[PDB]
Amino acid sequence: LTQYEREKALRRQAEEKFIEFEDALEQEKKELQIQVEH
Amino acid sequence: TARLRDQLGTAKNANEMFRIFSRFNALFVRPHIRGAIREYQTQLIQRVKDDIESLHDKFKVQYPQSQACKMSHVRDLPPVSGSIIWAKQIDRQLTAYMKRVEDVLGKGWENHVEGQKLKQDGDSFRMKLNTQEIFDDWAR
Amino acid sequence: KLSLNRQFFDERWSKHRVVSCLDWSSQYPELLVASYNNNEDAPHEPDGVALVWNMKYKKTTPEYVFHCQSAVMSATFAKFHPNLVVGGTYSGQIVLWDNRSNKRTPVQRTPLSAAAHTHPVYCVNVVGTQNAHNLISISTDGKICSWSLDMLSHPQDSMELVHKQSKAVAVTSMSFPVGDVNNFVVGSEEGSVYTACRHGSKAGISEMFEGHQGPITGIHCHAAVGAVDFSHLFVTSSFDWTVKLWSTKNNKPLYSFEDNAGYVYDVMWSPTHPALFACVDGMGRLDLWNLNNDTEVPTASISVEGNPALNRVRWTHSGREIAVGDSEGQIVIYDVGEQIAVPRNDEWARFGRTLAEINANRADAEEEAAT
Repeated sequence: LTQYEREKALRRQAEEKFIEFEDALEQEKKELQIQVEH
Repeated sequence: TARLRDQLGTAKNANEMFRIFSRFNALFVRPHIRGAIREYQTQLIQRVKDDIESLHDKFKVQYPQSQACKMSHVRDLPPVSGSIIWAKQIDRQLTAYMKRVEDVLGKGWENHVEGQKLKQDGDSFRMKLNTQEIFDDWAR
Repeated sequence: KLSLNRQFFDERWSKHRVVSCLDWSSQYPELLVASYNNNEDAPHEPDGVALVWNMKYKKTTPEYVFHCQSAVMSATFAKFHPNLVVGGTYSGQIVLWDNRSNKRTPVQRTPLSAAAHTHPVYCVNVVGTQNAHNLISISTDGKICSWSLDMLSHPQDSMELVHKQSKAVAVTSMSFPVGDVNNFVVGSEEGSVYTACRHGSKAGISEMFEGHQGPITGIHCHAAVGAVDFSHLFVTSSFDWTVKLWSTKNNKPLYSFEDNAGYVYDVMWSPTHPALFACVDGMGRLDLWNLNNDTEVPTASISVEGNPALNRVRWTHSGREIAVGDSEGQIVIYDVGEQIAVPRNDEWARFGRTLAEINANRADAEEEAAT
């Protein structure tokens, strides 16, 4: 029970770090794209 | 904390200091209060260790050589039941001293610097203080 | 001037071992603890050795001998416990030695669980007051745990240090400002120096400093306190042949010391002189930098015999004799001259003027280069 609970929690910790990294570096690559376009 | 640091100015003997330490035990969950009392805990551990060693020397003699067997026989206690009684009251005093050291060191006392040896020796002593085998031999 | 004072070496223990940490006791200024790494030539000997030397007596034998199962990477004295030696090892255990015991085996050790350190521990410290103190240790995975000096089974406060996108800072060394328990600084092995705060609403890495191009091998905050506060000052050592001087306000290095033509390992401020620190190198040259004297050459330099790799350097609390280890265990005690150690009454104001001039010339260095 506790092993499954810990494993679910550390899957969640994988699943918002993905989101934060994703939108942060997507915004940075988008600003890089528009600055190289102009 | 200053209301608790007048302990030596109030308690002249370790028994009333034991009592006031037991009464005010729940204030020691705070880490600052736990860190404030350190020079009393070492003396209290040494006193408890002296009592544990004294009870070890009490158990050093056996029940036939003890005066307790004579005093139980003069009070109409059969010797098997007198031995069971004697070992159980020794175990009760051991549990009372374990309660005392749990009170003095607060929670988590079994994992402490001084509480580890105390807990291990209390466990090893309570293993030798059981009364099942003598009861089984009497029943047989 | 730089002159030899004492040589410390033990034949049975400190042969073919590298000094890993050095510290003088706060209560006993004549006692120096010496960590050692594993000797690969002698697999049957203990891996970690923690000898304690005495300065007062004239004997050559170590006063106390302690050893551990694994290799000891960092070992300090306990600040408010006079009988204890706290060490951190290669395996992530925090061993707690004692002198009154009859055994050199440590009397207390942390478990190797996820609730404690698992990666190697390269820094330990005792901070706090007499009535309230804790043991602070940071391993190389960035985990920091707050221990009490008795409860060595599980930490009270544990947190994981991340800076951006939850990446792991690989902490190599840690310094603390004087009189400060909450705020402190760390130095990664990826080249980035960070400051941090222990407890509060914001706990973890606060700011960021880019600076160096190599792993931080040592970092110390300012120690001497006088008329002008300098608690926001620290220096760093790195593998990239530079010592850089910093502050907690500016995000840029205030100065660079490229004068060494080799690697550079430690640096720590003088506890008495407000403008003095000592640094070592890979060729055994020990340098001292007085900023009020000159900001481009070492004020005094000496080299030990045989030229080994000088690993660690530690100042005494009096600020007069300094200690330094090497790759052969040949601990050399160097006593500096009183002309360099003892400061004048206006040395804090002179250092403040020197810092103002350095800030002015550094801020003026780049705008005319850009324009």
